Amino acid sequence: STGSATTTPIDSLDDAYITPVQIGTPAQTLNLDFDTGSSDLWVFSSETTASEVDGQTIYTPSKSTTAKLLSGATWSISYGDGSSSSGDVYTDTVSVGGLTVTGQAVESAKKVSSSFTEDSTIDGLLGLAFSTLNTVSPTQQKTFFDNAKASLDSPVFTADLGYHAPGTYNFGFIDTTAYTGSITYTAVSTKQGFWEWTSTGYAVGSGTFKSTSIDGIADTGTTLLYLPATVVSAYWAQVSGAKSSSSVGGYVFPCSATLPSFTFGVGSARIVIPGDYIDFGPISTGSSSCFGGIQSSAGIGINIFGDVALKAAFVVFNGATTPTLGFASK
Repeated sequence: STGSATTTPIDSLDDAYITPVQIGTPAQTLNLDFDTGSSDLWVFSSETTASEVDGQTIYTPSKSTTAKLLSGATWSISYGDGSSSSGDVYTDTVSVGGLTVTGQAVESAKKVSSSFTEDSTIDGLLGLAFSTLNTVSPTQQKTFFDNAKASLDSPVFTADLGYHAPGTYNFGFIDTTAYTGSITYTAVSTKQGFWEWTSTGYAVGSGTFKSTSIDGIADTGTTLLYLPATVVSAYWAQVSGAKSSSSVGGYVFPCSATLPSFTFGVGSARIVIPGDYIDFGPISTGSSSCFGGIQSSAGIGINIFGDVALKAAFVVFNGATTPTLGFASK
């Protein structure tokens, strides 16, 4: 079997992508953030503390004829930006884009942190990293990908993220109409539980390609592209009004500038991010300063190929017993 779902940016800046998921019988449709950097499917629910719920849509397990409580199981997660949630665990039927898995662990939030409450467009998260990162205790639960792999026509999913526009997540097949050229595959290390790979180098604008290993993760759930400080310094040295701003927390530039492209290597292949993709947008409505889409990973401790990189490519997550990552231009 296969599935296909449209994913849409939550705002005009492409801060995050949401994809509708059907939970339960009859189906309750929630808009989840598909996150390749974690492995929990968690949702706002009838169990979430009422003063921490805004205008999110909630899962009510009691209204689902297929929900079963997972007795004694709890979970607890914090993310790279400090946000957090915790709760207990049901199994239920979960469908994305026509692809149905039964007995999927659906983690019911009893509490969420303030950033979650404030973001009305995100109803929860669907984690797509390796199931080693799942936070359910005492026994970890498999991700929607892992539970699906048995019935998938091929053990794969693709990310096709749009620049200011909807895109697609597909499970179980590769849509050859959706990119140009051929896909280049590169090895994944699962040692840390991420889609972790090694980029072969990079170039700024029309200058030279520098072969230097960049170990990074491909993360649909991070907005920006975070690279080592000396790589990021080399890009913005090509932008005359760009500086590092302590107050705003990164590289900013006049919204006026035309930014150079950035190229990253995947084996022998090159993926080119258009300069416009790296123009995040004004630091405030009406400002003449804009925020950069390429920032230092020095403070995070890991390089992150986030949405700014991924949306310039067609991305194949190959979840075979030895997994790989494929990149094609589109």
